[PDB]
Amino acid sequence: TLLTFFATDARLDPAEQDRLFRRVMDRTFNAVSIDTDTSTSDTAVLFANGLAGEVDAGEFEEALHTAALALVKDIASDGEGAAKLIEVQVTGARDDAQAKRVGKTVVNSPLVKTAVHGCDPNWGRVAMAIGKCSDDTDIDQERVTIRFGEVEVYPPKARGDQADDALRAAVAEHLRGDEVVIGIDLAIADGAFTVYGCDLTEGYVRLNSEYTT
Amino acid sequence: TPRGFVVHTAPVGLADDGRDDFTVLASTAPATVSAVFTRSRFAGPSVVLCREAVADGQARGVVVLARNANVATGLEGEENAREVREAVARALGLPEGEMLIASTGVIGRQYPMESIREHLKTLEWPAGEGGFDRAARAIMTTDTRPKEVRVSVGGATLVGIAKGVGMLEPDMA
Repeated sequence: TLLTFFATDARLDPAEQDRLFRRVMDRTFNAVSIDTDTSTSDTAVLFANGLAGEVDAGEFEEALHTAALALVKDIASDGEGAAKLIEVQVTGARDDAQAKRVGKTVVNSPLVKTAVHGCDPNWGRVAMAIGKCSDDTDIDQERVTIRFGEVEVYPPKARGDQADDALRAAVAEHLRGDEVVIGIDLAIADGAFTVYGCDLTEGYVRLNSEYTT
Repeated sequence: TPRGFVVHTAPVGLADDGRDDFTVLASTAPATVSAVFTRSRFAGPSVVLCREAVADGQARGVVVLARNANVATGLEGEENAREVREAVARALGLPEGEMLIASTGVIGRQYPMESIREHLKTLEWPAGEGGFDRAARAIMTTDTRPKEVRVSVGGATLVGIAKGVGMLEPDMA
């Protein structure tokens, strides 16, 4: 279960606020996934009294974004059993909603999640991941790029395995940090979206086996 | 830090560790509210009631119970959720529809009503403000640490608290 509650003394237009709250919520709390298991009980609330007077809705939306986002990474770093935060950044999607669909599929892949845990540059799994979105027939593997941190592993320019050998090694380095970044371009249109999660450790299995939660 | 926020926390035997597990977060002042929730087919009764409370975009607080999610607990479970939600509003001298309820923890397990009953009978307004730290601990279940965050904007303060690191991929609306 996700629970989160936000409290402010800012006066805001009630209409602009709900609208604002929704857009931040979709970019943050609606963008994170530990095990895919959407609980029975999630609840995200913000309380706004006017006690400090009128804030610029704009400044506020920014403030909240910054806040929810800190709490979201904070969620993903603390992922049950996690050793690593996975930040999957998708661009070039047909629209934003495809971006996130492709993001989510990637960060929810057990094979991706374990490879990130083991520090094994098994990027081909990130290919399998994208591939899983089989109803998006405008995802063309010829046009799709992949990167881990600042290293592109796909598509293969030229011939053989030496391009992949060095730089798969470079990927193995980046993986050793406590925060892994997966970059994916579709080359379709400007759809962008970042999702968050975490490696799948064995701690994940032990926790959810030996305790009743 | 923000004005007119007070925080109530306490042990109620949701687990048997005497840990704070019962939070009331309220405002001494009428608050406009914005909220989204799970769309699960096993939405707990805590959720249904919240959707109702926030229907008027008008709410002053939330009572949160951790280490029992109160879900798939049939008619009785729905009855306790009415009961806990109403009795918190009432202890605080507030109208029902101005108080929400949220509950996290195990599924299929009845509340310890005997225990919650007795705590309620003592519940009243916490003097002074803030304490969002206590709230961030009091809601926490498989979380290894609390999660708080605070931001200044144009003379006002905005605080947030969060919880959850398993059974987690929100799809809220």
